[PDB]
Amino acid sequence: RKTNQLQYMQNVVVKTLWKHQFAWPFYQPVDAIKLNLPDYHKIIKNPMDMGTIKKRLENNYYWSASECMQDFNTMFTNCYIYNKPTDDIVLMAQALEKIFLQKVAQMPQEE
Ligand code: NA
Repeated sequence: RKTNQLQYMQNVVVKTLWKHQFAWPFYQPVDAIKLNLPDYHKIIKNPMDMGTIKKRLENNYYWSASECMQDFNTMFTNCYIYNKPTDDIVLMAQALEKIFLQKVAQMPQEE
């Protein structure tokens, strides 16, 4: 069984964010080819997405919740690194990130 905090990341944080109307671009790794970057992987050194995070939770990958939180931070920050302030995807990420912060502020204690 995962830590209680990792269960929270799965059953509250991911579950809530996944259902948000703006979450879908984050469901899978950014495919530079389907969208030839051609430069994406030249700037984005550590790609991350919520599909990967969800799989890691399901597959028991994380040792502690901090690692999962870091993956979310990487996902959001990467979006901002690559995109302009006025881009639709940035507004989408911002909405999701505000929810992420509100939910991780309520993360439970391990007992
Ligand atoms: Na934990």
